[PDB]
Amino acid sequence: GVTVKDVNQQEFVRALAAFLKKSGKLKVPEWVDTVKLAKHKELAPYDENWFYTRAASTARHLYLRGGAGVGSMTKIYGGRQRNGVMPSHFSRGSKSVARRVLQALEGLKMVEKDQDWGRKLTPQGQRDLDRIAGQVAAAKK
Amino acid sequence: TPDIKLFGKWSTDDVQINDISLQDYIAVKEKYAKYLPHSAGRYAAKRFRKAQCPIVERLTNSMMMHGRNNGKKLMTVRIVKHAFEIIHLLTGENPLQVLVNAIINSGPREDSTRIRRQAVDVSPLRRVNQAIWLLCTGAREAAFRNIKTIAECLADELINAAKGSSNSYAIKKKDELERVAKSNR
Amino acid sequence: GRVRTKTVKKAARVIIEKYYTRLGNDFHTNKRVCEEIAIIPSKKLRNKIAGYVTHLMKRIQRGPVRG
Amino acid sequence: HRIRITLTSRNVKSLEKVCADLIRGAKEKNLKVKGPVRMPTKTLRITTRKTPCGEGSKTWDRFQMRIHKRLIDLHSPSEIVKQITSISIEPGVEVEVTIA
Amino acid sequence: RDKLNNLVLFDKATYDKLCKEVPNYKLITPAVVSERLKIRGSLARAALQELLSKGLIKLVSKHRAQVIYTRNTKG
Amino acid sequence: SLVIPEKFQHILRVLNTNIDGRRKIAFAITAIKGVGRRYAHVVLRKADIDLTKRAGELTEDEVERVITIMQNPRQYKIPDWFLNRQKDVKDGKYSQVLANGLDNKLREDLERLKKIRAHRGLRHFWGLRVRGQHTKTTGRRGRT
Amino acid sequence: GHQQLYWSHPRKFGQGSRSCRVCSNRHGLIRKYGLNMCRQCFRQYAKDIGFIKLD
Amino acid sequence: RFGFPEGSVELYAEKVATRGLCAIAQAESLRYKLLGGLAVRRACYGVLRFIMESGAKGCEVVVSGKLRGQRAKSMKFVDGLMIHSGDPVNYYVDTAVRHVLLRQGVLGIKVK
Amino acid sequence: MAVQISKKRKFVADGIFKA
Amino acid sequence: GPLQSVQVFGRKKTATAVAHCKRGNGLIKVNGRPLEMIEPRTLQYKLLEPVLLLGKERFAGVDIRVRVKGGGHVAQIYAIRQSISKALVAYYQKYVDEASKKEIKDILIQYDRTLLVADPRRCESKKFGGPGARARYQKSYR
RNA sequence: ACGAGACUCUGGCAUGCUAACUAGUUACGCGACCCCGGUCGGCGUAACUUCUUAGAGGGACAAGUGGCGUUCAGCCACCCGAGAUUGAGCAAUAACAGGUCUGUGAUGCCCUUAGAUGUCCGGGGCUGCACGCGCGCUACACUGACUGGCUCAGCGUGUGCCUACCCUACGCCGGCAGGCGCGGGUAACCCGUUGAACCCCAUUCGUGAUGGGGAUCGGGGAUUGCAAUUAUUC
Repeated sequence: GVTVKDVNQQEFVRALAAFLKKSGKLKVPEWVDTVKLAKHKELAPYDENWFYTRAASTARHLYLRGGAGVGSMTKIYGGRQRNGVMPSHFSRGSKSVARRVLQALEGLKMVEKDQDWGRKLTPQGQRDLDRIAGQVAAAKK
Repeated sequence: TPDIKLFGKWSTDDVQINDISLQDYIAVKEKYAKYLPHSAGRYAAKRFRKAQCPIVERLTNSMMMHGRNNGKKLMTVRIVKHAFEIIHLLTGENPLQVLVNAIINSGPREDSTRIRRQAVDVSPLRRVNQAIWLLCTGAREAAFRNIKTIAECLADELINAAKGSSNSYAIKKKDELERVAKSNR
Repeated sequence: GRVRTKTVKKAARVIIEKYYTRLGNDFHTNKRVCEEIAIIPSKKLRNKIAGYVTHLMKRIQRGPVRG
Repeated sequence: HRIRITLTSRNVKSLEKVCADLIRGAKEKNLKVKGPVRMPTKTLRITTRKTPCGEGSKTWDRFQMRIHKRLIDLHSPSEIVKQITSISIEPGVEVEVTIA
Repeated sequence: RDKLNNLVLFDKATYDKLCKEVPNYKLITPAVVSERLKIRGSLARAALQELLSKGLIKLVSKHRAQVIYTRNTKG
Repeated sequence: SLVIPEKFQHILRVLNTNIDGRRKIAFAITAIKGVGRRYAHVVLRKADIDLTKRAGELTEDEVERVITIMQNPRQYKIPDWFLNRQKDVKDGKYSQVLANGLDNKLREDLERLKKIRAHRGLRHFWGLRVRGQHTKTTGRRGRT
Repeated sequence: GHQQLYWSHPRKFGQGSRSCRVCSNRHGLIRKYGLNMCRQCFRQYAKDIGFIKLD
Repeated sequence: RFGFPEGSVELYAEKVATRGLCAIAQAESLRYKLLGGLAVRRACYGVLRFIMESGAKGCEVVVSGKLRGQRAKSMKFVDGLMIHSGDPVNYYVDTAVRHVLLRQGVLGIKVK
Repeated sequence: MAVQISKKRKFVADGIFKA
Repeated sequence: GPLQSVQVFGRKKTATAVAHCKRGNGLIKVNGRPLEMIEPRTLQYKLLEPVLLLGKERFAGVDIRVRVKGGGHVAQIYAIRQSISKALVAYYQKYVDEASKKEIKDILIQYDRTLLVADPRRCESKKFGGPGARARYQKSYR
């Protein structure tokens, strides 16, 4: 018996990407082709279906720490505001690209809202995170 | 495994120091065999404390240089590891032998001081310090504006220095620093 | 870097002049001797004085001292 | 009855003298009093250029102002605190008391 | 002055060289294969995912900064 | 496959611009004055165009879908906020503008600002820094 | 009229409204903790307020 | 001015016990000798004598400004024992700095 | 207090008063 | 029987980490995850040294929980490295013989003093007229 | 005797002490999920104070041993040890025609004051540009750039007198910038477990002024203000 924490986290994002490739009931937005992920990026992501990469990755930030709302999931998805010729600083993600993940994951009962705000993780979601964690535990033998 | 300490996976024993003179100041075979290059620190508290550093850590430290790389030891622990792959996957010998045989042949036996400038034979530690500098110089130089990567250049220098080919940058400097020193003695 | 100032050495050479009998080679006693036989406002200065007391006590037991 | 002496001093030893008198006074009436809690000290920081003008070597002051906060939880009626805390004031400490 | 113009896709002779002479070496790194055979560094990485699934190379170390392959073992 | 294919295209001429097809299509499109590294992506995204492939392998009829997505943003579904000449002053259309077109739109900015005699315009003629920079120390090699 | 243009520049912000509470000059002010005091005056009364140079 | 309700405030005044050692008490004492018209040598030695008679460790009376002539002189008057540096200066040396308006210039009075 | 100033600023508004 | 709780903190910077030793099996975890998948992955063998030097025989009746907060990445690797080392010295002191305690202490000293004894080094304070502690701004002449 | 030092503050250290529903812990119970047995910053109350916090103290003194030295002052390597040179603050006599009259309702003197050098109101200016220097930022790449994923800080600050102006969790609209409704915090009580970057992990890139470099300039979307053209900034 294993959980996501006993599993390598860096490969685990793809195990839950494939879980939401197989479901296909997320309703991905339409700007997803034309968008820049954060105000501090230069190019569009390499992966054609980057939404499934992070919609996976969002739940396993909501798993480890419960109640990370819009503002929290723009910090953990923060990088470098590379300001060209001026010094580079910290920049957050985008409110649109992170909320439409949190709205897409609320439908299929994996995330859930709580009093004093913030998306927690529903009793059901902890299963479909750990059942694929057992698959990676079998893949590494 | 408390019987032998596998530097990542590499043999500490069966590493022969050929030069009797550098034998103390090149110190990894006994009581210095640690699994990473990366130790805590405390090899710049006193004068000859630098001598009792595991020599791959010295080689790892002398890499993180030319500004942008300063204090990126995690990044260059990996460089020297991926270079030891290249040495064994060519030479067939343990790269710690190929390191030690480079360090013996990289550091110059004399340097020209200024008391025309005078000739003087250098300290054994002066060789070790100038060995690790001169082969981390050529490794950095050749890899610059190049398709060839660091560890390919870091493991070209470590192999070519032990060979004594005068293809390694480290050997040209050693052979010419003594060429200058022989001229003005 | 560690040279005793005249303030430490004068306090030392007067304590060993007066309270010689209580003193000896052991630091940690003649550290605590100074708590009874002086009013010293610093802990760091107490140890400096008591330290050079022990250094003079190993000298006095061997032969005569200048001061 | 959840009475709470918020002791906030600019000094250190005047706060020790106050909070020691708020224990040595409380014990003989036989009321259970929690030990004086230490809240993490808040240091103010104003770095000024020393110079009235801007000419010389660019030297700076480092004006600290350490502030210390304590609390003392009391299991006592609302009247007993008015009797003890009025006795033996000293101007360093700001002796504030919360009801609930 | 001197402008090295490498191959983005394989000349017929160069894939005939790459599918013959590359496993005959003692190292297969995507920077030596690029430098020697006059091909591209990215292309020399793409060549060795295909020759991985042929079973004619040997995956010793793989990192983002540096992947190393070698000849197939003697036995 | 990875071998040099038949009908491989080294030297292309896509919208009066010499392109070397040895480059990737992601960045071989950029050679035309008015399409950048950023705009080149979302054009190739509007059709199922495998973007690991270089600009020599690509089909002689496929390049016409590539251009039409650029020439019509609104109809092939590229938004308002992603275009280089949004709300033009004269004709008032939201067009992505290319090679000699971008010379022509940036001509009508200069000739407008000349005739109206605006302070912003007067500096373009004088050959100065116009976005309100300091010139006291910077811009030396440009003027003698 | 006169009184309708005598002080008819908004003083709701800017460094030209807020001033040293000793000097009535508008340069090098300590707005931190509402000292609202020119750096030269703060230094004059650094001791009296409770500030001290220990470090 | 300080926005206090009526009756909250009550002002009092006690005489300074051994007032010789309070510096700004001896600074004002010097401030009105020079503004009254006593000689600068006579005035300051008068203060310096009074605070050694007060049984102090030391003192330092610096008078800076136009002393008998256009050019600015300094007249430092030092006797007894004076510490300058370290932490103890914060609680061993009472330091006054005051001004005075002579009719030709401002004299700065530094009692320590 | 109606404005309810912070303890950081309590020792500054009172410090200024003493000065 | 009762508990055998042994809580030991380890520091190699502002990074502190507390290793809790009890009776159990050899399940040594750090904020829940064991010592295999704690990034960064370059310094793997640094965390295995108290397991490499002493073996799993000393980690037989010892199950370790390490809660880590403060500092950076490579500080925290050395913060947890020290805790699980000293906790194995501490658990093998309170409840058992002192001869095997000294035995197990002596092996870790003769590897590295860092395994037990912390380094007191912290970031030396910045001074005005320079970017860092011991560095000044470029001086202009002529 | 002053200065130096000592001193005060700060870095290190106490599994001893005094202590904590505004700081945690190991528990205990309960709840989810995992296949007899784990994870959990999900919910709470018996013992605590290792961790955290700040109180009194405690310790380190060339004190230990061995070289060196008139055998003195000391110095050197090692031993034990949390430390065997943590930093800062303060700072002598005598001064300088050093800087400040543009910090002051510190001020002497001259100059001014209804035809203003006071004053306050709109515009312009300090930015202006053939040029010379100073401090800097960003870079010239493959020890790299891009795109994902990951994993960790510590100083601090925050709704104010006059004085409007605070940091802001959470929830929707929107590519960004933001816009708008809901609650906390005058603070170890809320932001916040400050998910900080470098770095780490995997892609894509290939010696090419190249996916290095972002100067330059056109186009539109917002914000702050009574107002931004001489782009406030984004």
